[PDB]
Amino acid sequence: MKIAIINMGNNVINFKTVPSSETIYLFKVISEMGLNVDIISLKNGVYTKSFDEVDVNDYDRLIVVNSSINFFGGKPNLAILSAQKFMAKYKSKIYYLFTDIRLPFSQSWPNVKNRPWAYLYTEEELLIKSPIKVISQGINLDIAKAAHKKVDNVIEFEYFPIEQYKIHMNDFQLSKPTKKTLDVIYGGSFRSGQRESKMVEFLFDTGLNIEFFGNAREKQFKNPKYPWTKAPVFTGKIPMNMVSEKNSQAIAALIIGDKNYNDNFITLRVWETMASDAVMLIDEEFDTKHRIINDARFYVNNRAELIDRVNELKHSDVLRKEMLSIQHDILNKTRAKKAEWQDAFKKAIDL
Repeated sequence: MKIAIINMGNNVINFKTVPSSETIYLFKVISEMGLNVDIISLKNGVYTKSFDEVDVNDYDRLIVVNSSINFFGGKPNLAILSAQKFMAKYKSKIYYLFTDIRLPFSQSWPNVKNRPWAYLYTEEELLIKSPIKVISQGINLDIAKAAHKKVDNVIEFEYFPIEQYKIHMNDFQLSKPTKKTLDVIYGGSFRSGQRESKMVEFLFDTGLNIEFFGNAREKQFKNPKYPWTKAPVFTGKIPMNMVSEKNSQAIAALIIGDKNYNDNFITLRVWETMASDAVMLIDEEFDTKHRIINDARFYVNNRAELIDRVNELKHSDVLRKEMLSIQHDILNKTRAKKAEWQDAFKKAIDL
């Protein structure tokens, strides 16, 4: 049984970009599952083979990682174009890994014909006619179906917790008790709107020692509806593999609500935080049914509650350890069902 996996809109060669890294890690976890799989991209390399040099029909299953398919500066994007040509030459069912609400499968032909360079491609060459099965990271399938309502060749839907691939990895490890230098830590990037609102709510004017790492600066929060006086310390981007170690420096780490995930998608960040040495506090709206941790003490609804919970954690090293052993126990128990997770995955791709 031969399996092929590709990314539909980004080049894949090594760990120089986030999407190339994700595709390679997915490839690794699939292999550690005992399956024979190849990554197919624009060129040969340590982890890949070239589109030009393979017969897409030698593979029994073709897995496709979701991505956006816009053409930057109005120019041709080989990654997208080449991937869709490959998918178009495939004559069996295609498996679409849907890990982000914003990246639903989409035909690129309708947008190509209107470009001045349309003569470089034909409809038979780009239009993907094979049936498509969406493998949803999100547990709500109605939402998955609503996002792919514009493409009818997408006929199947199934939920699979894809984002657990990092904790099931062979060389994965949990954090160890770390010297604390922060009360609260949060990672992310700025964006106006409700996001600015949520961030100002939980991380500004708290009186606590909060650090904010990622693509965000004090000068970007300007909405007059979300006024603030004291801001957290912004430290900018970190190395790709430093999330857990970064969180381990704080008593608590926060996960904030976001309509793109709420009560649907569990994210990679949730596992990165849960595995750290910091107590994971979650915005109630992100998981109202408490699917993540069935203990209300890990959930906060607003600023006052966040301050309260964190001061409780600082004044009682006993409470901190107990809550910490509870989240780790959940993670360990989840890592103990690896075989079930693997089987569930094989089943999902019809093996």
